[PDB]
Amino acid sequence: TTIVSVRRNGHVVIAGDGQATLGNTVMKGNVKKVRRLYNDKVIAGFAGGTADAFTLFELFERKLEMHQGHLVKAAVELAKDWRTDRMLRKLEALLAVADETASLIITGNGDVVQPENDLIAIGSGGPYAQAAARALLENTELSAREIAEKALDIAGDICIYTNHFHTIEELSYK
Amino acid sequence: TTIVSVRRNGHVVIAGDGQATLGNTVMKGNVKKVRRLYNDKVIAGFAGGTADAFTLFELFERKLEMHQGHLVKAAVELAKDWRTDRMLRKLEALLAVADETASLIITGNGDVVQPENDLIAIGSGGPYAQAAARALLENTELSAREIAEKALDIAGDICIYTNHFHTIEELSYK
Amino acid sequence: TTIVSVRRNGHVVIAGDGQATLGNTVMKGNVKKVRRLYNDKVIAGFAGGTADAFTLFELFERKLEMHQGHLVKAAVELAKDWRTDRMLRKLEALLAVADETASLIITGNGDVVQPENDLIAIGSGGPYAQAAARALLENTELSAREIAEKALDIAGDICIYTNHFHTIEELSYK
Amino acid sequence: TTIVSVRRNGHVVIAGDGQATLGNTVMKGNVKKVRRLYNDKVIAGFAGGTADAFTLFELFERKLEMHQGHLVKAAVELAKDWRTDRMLRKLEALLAVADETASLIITGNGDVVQPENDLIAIGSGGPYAQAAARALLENTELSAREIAEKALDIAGDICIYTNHFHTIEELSYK
Amino acid sequence: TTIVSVRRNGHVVIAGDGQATLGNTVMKGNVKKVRRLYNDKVIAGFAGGTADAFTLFELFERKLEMHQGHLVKAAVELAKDWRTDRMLRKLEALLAVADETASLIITGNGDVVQPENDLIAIGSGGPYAQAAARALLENTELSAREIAEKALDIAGDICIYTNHFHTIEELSYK
Amino acid sequence: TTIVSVRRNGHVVIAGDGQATLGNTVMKGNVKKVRRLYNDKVIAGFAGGTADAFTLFELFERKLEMHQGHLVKAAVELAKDWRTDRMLRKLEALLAVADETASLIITGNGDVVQPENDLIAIGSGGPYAQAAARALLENTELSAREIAEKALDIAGDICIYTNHFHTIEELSYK
Amino acid sequence: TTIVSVRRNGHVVIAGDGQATLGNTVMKGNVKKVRRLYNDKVIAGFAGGTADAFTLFELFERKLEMHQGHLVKAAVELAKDWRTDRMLRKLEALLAVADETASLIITGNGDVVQPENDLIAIGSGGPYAQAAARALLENTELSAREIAEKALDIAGDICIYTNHFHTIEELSYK
Amino acid sequence: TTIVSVRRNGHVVIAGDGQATLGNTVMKGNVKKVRRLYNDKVIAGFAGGTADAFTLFELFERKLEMHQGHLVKAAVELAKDWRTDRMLRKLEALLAVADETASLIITGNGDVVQPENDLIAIGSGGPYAQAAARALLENTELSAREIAEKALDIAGDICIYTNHFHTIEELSYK
Amino acid sequence: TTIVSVRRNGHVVIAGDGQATLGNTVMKGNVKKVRRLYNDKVIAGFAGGTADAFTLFELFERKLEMHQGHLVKAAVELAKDWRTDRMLRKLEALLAVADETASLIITGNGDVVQPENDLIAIGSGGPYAQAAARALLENTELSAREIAEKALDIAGDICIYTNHFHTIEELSYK
Amino acid sequence: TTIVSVRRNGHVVIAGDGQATLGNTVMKGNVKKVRRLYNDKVIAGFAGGTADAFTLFELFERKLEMHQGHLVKAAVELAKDWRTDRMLRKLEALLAVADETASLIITGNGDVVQPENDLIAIGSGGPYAQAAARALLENTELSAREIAEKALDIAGDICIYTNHFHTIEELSYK
Amino acid sequence: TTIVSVRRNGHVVIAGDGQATLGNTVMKGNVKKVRRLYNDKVIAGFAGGTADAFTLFELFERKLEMHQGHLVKAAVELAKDWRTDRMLRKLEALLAVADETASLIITGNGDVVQPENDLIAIGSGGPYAQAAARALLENTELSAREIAEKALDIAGDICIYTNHFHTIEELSYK
Repeated sequence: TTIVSVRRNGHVVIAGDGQATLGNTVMKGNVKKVRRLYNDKVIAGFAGGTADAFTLFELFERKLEMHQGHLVKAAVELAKDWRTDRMLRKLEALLAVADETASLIITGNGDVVQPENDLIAIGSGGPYAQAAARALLENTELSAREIAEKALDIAGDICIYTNHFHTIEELSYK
Repeated sequence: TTIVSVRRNGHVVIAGDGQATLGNTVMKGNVKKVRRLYNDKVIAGFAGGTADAFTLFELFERKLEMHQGHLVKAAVELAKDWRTDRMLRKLEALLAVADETASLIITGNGDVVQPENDLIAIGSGGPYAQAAARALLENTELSAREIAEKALDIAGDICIYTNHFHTIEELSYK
Repeated sequence: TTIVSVRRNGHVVIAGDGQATLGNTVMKGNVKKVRRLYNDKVIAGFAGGTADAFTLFELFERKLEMHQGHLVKAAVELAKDWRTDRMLRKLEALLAVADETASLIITGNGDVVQPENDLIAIGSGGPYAQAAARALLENTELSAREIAEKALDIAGDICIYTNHFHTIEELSYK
Repeated sequence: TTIVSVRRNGHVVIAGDGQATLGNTVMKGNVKKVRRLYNDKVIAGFAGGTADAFTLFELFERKLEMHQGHLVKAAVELAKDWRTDRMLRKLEALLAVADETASLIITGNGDVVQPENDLIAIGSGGPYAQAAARALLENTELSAREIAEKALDIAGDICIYTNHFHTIEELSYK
Repeated sequence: TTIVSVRRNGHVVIAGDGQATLGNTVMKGNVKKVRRLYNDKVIAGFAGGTADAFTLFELFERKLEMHQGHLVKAAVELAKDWRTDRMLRKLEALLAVADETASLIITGNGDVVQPENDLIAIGSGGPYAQAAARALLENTELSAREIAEKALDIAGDICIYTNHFHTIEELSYK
Repeated sequence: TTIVSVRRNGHVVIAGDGQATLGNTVMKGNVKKVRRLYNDKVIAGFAGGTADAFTLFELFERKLEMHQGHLVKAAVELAKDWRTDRMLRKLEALLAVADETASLIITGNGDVVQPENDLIAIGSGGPYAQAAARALLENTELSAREIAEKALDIAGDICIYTNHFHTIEELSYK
Repeated sequence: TTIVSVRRNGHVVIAGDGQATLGNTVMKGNVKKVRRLYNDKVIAGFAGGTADAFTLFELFERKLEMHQGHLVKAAVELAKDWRTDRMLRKLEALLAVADETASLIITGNGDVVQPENDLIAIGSGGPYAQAAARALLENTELSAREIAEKALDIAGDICIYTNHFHTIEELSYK
Repeated sequence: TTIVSVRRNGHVVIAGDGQATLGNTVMKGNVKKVRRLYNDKVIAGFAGGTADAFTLFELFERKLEMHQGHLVKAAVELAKDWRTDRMLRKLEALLAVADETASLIITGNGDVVQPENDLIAIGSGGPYAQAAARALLENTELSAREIAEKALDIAGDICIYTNHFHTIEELSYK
Repeated sequence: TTIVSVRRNGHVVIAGDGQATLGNTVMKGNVKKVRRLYNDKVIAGFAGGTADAFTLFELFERKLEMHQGHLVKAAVELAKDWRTDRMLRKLEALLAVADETASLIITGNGDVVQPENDLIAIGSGGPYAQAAARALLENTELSAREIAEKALDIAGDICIYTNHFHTIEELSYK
Repeated sequence: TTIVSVRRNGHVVIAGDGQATLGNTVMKGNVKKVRRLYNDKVIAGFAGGTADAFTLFELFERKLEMHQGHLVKAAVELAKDWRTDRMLRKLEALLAVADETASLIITGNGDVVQPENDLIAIGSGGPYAQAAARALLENTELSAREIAEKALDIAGDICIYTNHFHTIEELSYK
Repeated sequence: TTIVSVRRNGHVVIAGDGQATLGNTVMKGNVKKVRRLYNDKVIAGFAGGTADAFTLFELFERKLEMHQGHLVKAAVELAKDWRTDRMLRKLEALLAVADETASLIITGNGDVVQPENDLIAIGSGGPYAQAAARALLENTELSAREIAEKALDIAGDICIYTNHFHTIEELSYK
């Protein structure tokens, strides 16, 4: 699995592969690891079980309602309940979410992280995508969609757990 | 890795993928796992280190010279020296070879095997290819090349260690 | 265990083996892993404990009555209660169900999935059946019953946990 | 794998299945686990790698030549060299051999064993065959071939690593 | 441990050994692994801790009272509570039970199973008894008590964890 | 396996069981673990592979020839070559031997041991036999044969790897 | 550790970091993982113990002398001896080497590999460098030295086992 | 991660690195592991999840308000609730805090500790920083800011989990 | 164990602790881990078995004789024979040696290393000593003897395997 | 860690070291592992986490209040709750406590133990202190304080996890 | 096992227990772990297999002959061959030896050690004996025989693997 997020020129995107591996075999190649949330004001992705993310994303929208859509404060309340609750602690996934404000990662250890330049790359292929996206972001004028697309394809050629099926959700705020 | 061999209507083929995995990373995608031997009278493939096969294939040609190209007897002398020699015992690979006579597998345990109907499928994706090749060979009139081609593509979609780069060497005897 | 579902030409079927393994021994070879539900409007299968499926199937009929037989919405409510309830969370099985509308998989992680082309293949032999059913569905005009039948036989030859005892429930809607 | 030996009414037989398992997959179903040795005066079988047995059986014939075909003394010299030699110690297999004199087992630990009533049952399904063969030998007048045949089929129904492909080598001495 | 159940000519029996092993030593040789239940209308046996079975058997009689002695439906409610309850999930045992209606196995995974011909063989020696009982049942007219007795003695000679102390509870319904 | 040696009133004996275990299965119950050596002047037993002892006992007779039947000095030369030779080092067994002079144990570590009161008890059941033989030797006037017999039967009831088949070789010197 | 090789516009380079980690500690930061060979006609790098590479590189020069500097044939003879010799088999390292002809990887499994486009990236940070170098090579006109330099710095920011100390050996052939 | 605190000449400081590691990769290099609390009268740092510290820090300010800013008594009440609460027990972090009164460590085991000389060094690189800060504090007149600065840089050169991004909060009381 | 080497102002020193640990026990506290070599022109230390170093140091003096006292070239010939010889390969130790020319480390992997600034710190406490010696060498004018002394004492307070018994051999060249 | 208790001539003492080890490093050398309880009528020590003991000691004083200071009966109620409560069961420590009545040990297994002569020695170095304290107690007239002091210093020289920092609490009752 | 060596007032002794444990069982209680060597000029003991020591002690006498009885130089040549030879490397034991010159330990790692004050204590009970012998040697005028005797008895009371059977070899030189 690989998921990438890039932010440039008033645009931010999240892209991810569709591969679902079981042991050494491919279970499903068209998985939708990216979706929109909170009245399509937020984009998010996940690396892990599909139901585990749908549970976390739904609660994340409830934390946004309590905090009026504030991304960072809702992300900490989600990470707080995630490590806390005995039921949520069992969940195993790597969340990625972003809005016009900023991009950040969420984890089951309770750690909330905003990468340098708001460049997120997670999953088994994440480090590979981060090395490609860091190269284009500094040496090209390409739009964030073009970077996340080409970076994800490079990670699929490298990572055996990632494929070239793609799903993207751009957000323009300019 | 996946390699397939099919024999039908006076034709026999060997096909294999080009993927070379290192851990969870793709090292090389265009590997040539198939080649010809003994004045292009024999086709063969291998699953494992490239050099380990080049050593075994060279000696296999010499065993053919001593036995005047007899495939079965040369394969046993290769399997005999393979398990015996302290040098060759360190080699780890799965050989596949065929001629107009018959198809058979060779292993580092010394085991020489001719599959039912001379249908070989080896590598990490081998069982997946055997399941598809078995379905077409009984339910279709397709030529051995068409079966090995479609079977290898299905194994690449399933096996994470197999890709869709292909190399084939057909042998027509009619 | 292996279970297959195919949909073609107004017909959809579910087929599964009868093998029940205990460690390295065969406990029972004639297990009925397929049955009908909801006034015989729905066919379903299961890989796992017999009682765990009978509990999930009965509740699944309940969810269908609340949703007037809607397959997708009832499957979500079942996956919702499955992950949620402390009693149901202990259950371990892989459900497969289909109607004239569509085919989909249900899991104990809460994940509801509809495969490409509505081709389901689950159990320890599932990937082997998917490889064979994928080959026939694209390369032959065979009916969905003939594909699930031949595919399950190939999976039994390959998988050691699968046998050739078969149970099928076709549904014709045309 | 399962192999059985029965001796009755001047007749002795060795029967074994053809299944070759790789992990949870069936690699080959028609394996010949039984053969004849020393001018067809001796029958033998093996559970393990095919070449490991071909090496041990060849040397066993040489031990018979030095001891003029004496089964027991040659079996001890084989078991002596087997545990002794650094090359032979790496071999892993379970040998079964018999002649008109007596039946006995040979192992890689150096242990030579002649079962009660000269009833051998080895392999992963061996104990299952021994329980069936013990039942018929005491409660029926069936010939040793009929017992080994029916016993091996019962072991294939129970053991997942054993199948119903059969190979037999009877020896009549009366 | 070994337990056997046979059904023939209007008779059904359950037999089991008395051996209780602790590591490599025999703790007790006269254990009663068989008993009667529900007004002596039901016979049952268990492989595992003695108290774990006495707990399961008592609840099984309560499930029979709720279901008016129906064997199958009460067995599923027992298997349902067994996997469900946090206290019952800790229990580790293999139940065997039968009445004039049918014989079936119960497990801690929630799996309810009725073997072919209602022939049950469980415990460490179970597969050995199943191979002997299958031989006599097809090749002899022996009564179910005679088969379970001789089959259990064969399993005790083979299994090191089984002994020849025996306890039986026959049920005649004709 | 269990082997016992007792010396009393001018008499010394060696007794051992016949059980040969393979995993959790009984391979052979009538094994002869006791025999005579050096013109019936010496009695000996072994716990381990049959052939491994026949090799060590043969060489032990040769060490007796060089030392004119001296038990202790020949036992050290055997223990010396046992740990030294690369061939003999692979042997795994526990030897027990005695004559009119004294009783002692020999091991593959090279250790030669004479127990207190020349009471030997080896094998998986050895400690159990030593506990019973120690009780009778101090609290009864029973002859060494009666002690080794009753002690070995008690070890067979306790040890699962030991059975009640017995083989004895007494030596009277008075 | 990270090492990169790039070939463009008649130029080829090999670059690597200087970090040497011991557990969670940095042992040395200025390690020279790159050097020249065969009269400065060949450049090479290594990931692993420093002396393990100095031994392999010395023998690699000798293989070049026997083959008159042929890179591919000498690399196979090195990989052949590497897996073969009992002394060389103990060595653990990942070699990278290139000349004006082509670039290729060598491994202790005997596997010789030439990556797509002759782009090598090995070490714990190798996949990260490959994702960055793949991005620049397709989207920029930068020289091979500029790509390997920027790619190695990105891998040092990501990999914890890689640092920004650099050593490079360019080869111009035009 | 590494965090250091030094107190000298009426001044006390807390310094920490910005590295955030995920497995063997760097997630974020500019993490702010140091901040001020209680109307900027208190400085504190944390090693662990960002949100877990923000929760503990907020509660720590609460305990300070109940105890009128007393550092020691508030730290005990925080350590008391930390071990006690089922929610807070799940939190995993290492807190460091100091004021003009004294410096002390807090842990999830409930242990409150004041180091010798009020020298705190925590995180994976903590012992390395303590070794360097101990050397300068005794052998130099450097101010506490200069010691924590140079000590944290040395820990980043050694620890692979620590980097040279720095955040400091000095407190002057004189 | 800890050993330190420092070079300053025409002076170079080697210091090491005397602790010898066996498991969790102190075997000897006054071990001399430092000594002089080659007519007192060279100082050296070792971390490991006492005899293993005495063998390597003796041969190192012979390599100096062949190379006329050249430190670097003799160290490579020692590292060459160390990994090569089957006898020397079994030795396990970490050597440290220095003369007026330069300081360097030698290892059993064959790796010869000269640290930055010729600062050596090895043993279980080596990294702790390097952290303290690095702090004083840059922030103080202290002589190399004073640095190695204070650094080794700090490593003994931290490392549990290091104590405060000291042995030093200075070399003045100015 | 090491803790010692000695009782002589109307005096009883408890002494313990200050070392706190983390892996192979010393975390803190001045730990106070000894303290007084119940109006300074009781002395106690602990080996383990500091907070775990402060929890157990506080509850132990409450058990003394319910039992009017009776040492033994309060120790059993503490050991009873310790094994019982799900929260206290997680605690890991070795308690030592004494009064004018008697000395005894308490454990997390629920075991209450009073050593011979009321001589307690616990911790990783406990057995070493017990061997020294047993020597002086029988062969010298030294007071209990002198024995616990010299015994603890001997354990610190031997145990690597124990140091020479000491804390003592004597109780005189005469 | 426990072995002690003490040197005082022109006398030196070596004492050891007779216990030989197999798992949780006592194999032999009267083992002689102490003996004399080199014309009764040297005393020695061993912890480990009896024959492993007899081989090492024999070669140790040969090293003494080559070095004219020099204890230290012969001990290094023994430790050199011990780690070196492929045969001797397999031996596992802890040697203790002393003469009028000095006492020292020898190990299979090649480490030669002379304890402080020439006080050796090895075996599983060694540290317990060292703590008792250290107490008496400083606080009493007792002779070395009295110290080793009382120290070994205390170690047998503490260590479960040590008993009170004793063997001593004193050497007087005055």
